[PDB]
Amino acid sequence: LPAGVDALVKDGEEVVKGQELAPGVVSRMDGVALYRFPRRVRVDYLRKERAALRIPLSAWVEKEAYRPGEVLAELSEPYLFRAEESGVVELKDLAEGHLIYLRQEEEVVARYFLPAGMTPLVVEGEIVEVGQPLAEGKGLLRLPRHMTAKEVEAEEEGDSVHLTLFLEWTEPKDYKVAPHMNVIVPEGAKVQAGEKIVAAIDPEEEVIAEAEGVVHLHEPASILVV
Amino acid sequence: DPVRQYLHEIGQVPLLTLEEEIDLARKVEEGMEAIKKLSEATGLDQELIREVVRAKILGTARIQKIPGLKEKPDPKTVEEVDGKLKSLPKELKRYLHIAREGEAARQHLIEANL
Repeated sequence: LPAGVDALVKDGEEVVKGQELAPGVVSRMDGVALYRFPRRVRVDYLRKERAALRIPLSAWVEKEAYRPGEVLAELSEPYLFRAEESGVVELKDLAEGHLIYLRQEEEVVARYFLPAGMTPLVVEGEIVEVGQPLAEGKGLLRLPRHMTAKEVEAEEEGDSVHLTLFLEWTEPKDYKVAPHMNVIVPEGAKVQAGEKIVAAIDPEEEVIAEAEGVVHLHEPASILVV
Repeated sequence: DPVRQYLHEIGQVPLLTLEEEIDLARKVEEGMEAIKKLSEATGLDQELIREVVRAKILGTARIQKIPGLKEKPDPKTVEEVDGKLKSLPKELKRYLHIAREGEAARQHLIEANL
């Protein structure tokens, strides 16, 4: 198969006669196909944060486990997300949503989460203070589909309820292999933080995981079933 | 016909581009160093277990059975080397396959450049 062509079926998977393995690839037999010299490997890293979220209870959906797409609260009327800390902000765009890093001087004084559709009212690294409308929801605002919220934290002052969260998401990145390279780790495998992925000529071209991730093989030079 | 013979035999197996080539050479060297690695496992010379790979690879009974009336027979000077390193943990038993695949890849690259 020519460059750019990706194999639909995953590595080490049963393939029926005639079944497509790619746009122009048509299997001629029943067996298990294997990737040969994958020309690209996409690794999605895992990133965790304990964010603080503040939303009025009147509209809040009370849920311990928020999965991707799980609808986060309601927000009857558009609600300003009020700052509980003064310092230097920051904006981490999380897919549909965002994240605020509030830091006095260097270290952070707190961690903040913005659900999908809850928009940032402050520039990254901008001068801000407490009691300040950091974000705003227009209502609705479900959890992002690339991120899971484990381990909810329940606390309430009355009207606007403050819940801390345990956030686990992913940040995918691609690595295009070269002829001087060869895949080491197998397809679909849990990968240690900071480990060799694809062995190369010089140790430089060698792929070294930036964080605890997962490995995925894509668009190999060729594939064959046996 | 012997003339056409070899030509049609090698014309059966294709060539190798940079990808396959570099890979194959890497496989071979990995098998070699794997042998040197296992050369300290039981204390066997890097050349010894090296040919011991041949016993199950490019023929079973045909590599050592007739290099003359005497050589390194399968039961005597071979079998005690085949079932010796045969009991070693993961960190050893893996280099076995590294040497298997390296040894095969050698012959492969050869056939490719034939």
